[PDB]
Amino acid sequence: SQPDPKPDELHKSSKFTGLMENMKVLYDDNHVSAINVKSIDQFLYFDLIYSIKDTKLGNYDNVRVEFKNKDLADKYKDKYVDVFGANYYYQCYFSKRKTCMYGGVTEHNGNQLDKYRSITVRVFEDGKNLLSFDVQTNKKKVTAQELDYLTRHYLVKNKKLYEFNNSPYETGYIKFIENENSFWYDMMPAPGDKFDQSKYLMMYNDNKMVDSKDVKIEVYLTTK
Amino acid sequence: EAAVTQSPRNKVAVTGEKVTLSCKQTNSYFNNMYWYRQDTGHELRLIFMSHGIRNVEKGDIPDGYKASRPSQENFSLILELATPSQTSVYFCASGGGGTLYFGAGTRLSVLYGS
Ligand SMILES: [Cl-]
Ligand SMILES: [Cl-]
Ligand SMILES: [Cl-]
Ligand SMILES: [Zn+2]
Ligand SMILES: [Zn+2]
Repeated sequence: SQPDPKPDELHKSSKFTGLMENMKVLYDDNHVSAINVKSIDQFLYFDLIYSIKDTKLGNYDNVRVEFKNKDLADKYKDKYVDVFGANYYYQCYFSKRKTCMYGGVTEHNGNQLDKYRSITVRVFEDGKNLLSFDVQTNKKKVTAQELDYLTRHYLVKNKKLYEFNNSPYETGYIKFIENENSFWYDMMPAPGDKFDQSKYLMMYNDNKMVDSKDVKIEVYLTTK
Repeated sequence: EAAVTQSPRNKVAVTGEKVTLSCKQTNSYFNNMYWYRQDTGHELRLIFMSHGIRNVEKGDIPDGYKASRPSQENFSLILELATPSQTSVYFCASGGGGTLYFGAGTRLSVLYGS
């Protein structure tokens, strides 16, 4: 289990002077999504390269999925898997049209549910749970990344979580509770002049999974 | 040969109107694109840049503008609530490890309301 964030631990959006669009866009309508596919190349020893066409916009024919370590790369190489990720293009390199992501991989066989499951998200604004809603998945074991993405996607459309210039919210974190054990991610960008998509998204490289049946999601936002 | 097509070439709008200028690469797949505006027969001033897809970078003169790079070929400039003061000629450019390719320019006139 992970300790809840100490006061000044959380990133303050007022201390970020770049364009929030560069965070917003990671959680827009688009994302990497593939069903039942096998790695077809590898660049470095901790990544795998999948052949996935961006049918929608033509932005990529292949996808580099990057992991925290060799073991995760080894584990899923040769496996038939489902991919779901928030992807980046700017400082994305690997040896056509390309994109890059971290983690976001689950075994295909035996992970498919017959019906979609609902997971409740409770959104606290300055400590008041004034909005709740459900995200949905059809995977038994789902990555935190996918759930995070689905959650922020909604919140962008419906609460302007991220805008072009900045955000109405000063701080924000997303908490994943699974029984007793729990963890969280900082939803705001590191402080400074520019936002580093690659670095931010790297947090997903642990490929952390949760159980769709018994996970709950809490999101804590504070205003300025 | 690599080129850049802005759209439209000439536009008139009312104060308060949402205006969108388009810029599309043809025969290229370049990472860098640029939106400038030119003041009155003088220097180009950079509003926004983009180092690639899903990247926008502030320029010298970004206030009151937004921009958007949803794919390599396309870099759009967004005026959310147009101001007369944004009356100008605007120039798009793409760029590629050596050269720059410029659009023909968009003359935008933003008039006052009733
Ligand atoms: Cl930035
Ligand atoms: Cl200057
Ligand atoms: Cl400068
Ligand atoms: Zn000057
Ligand atoms: Zn730059």
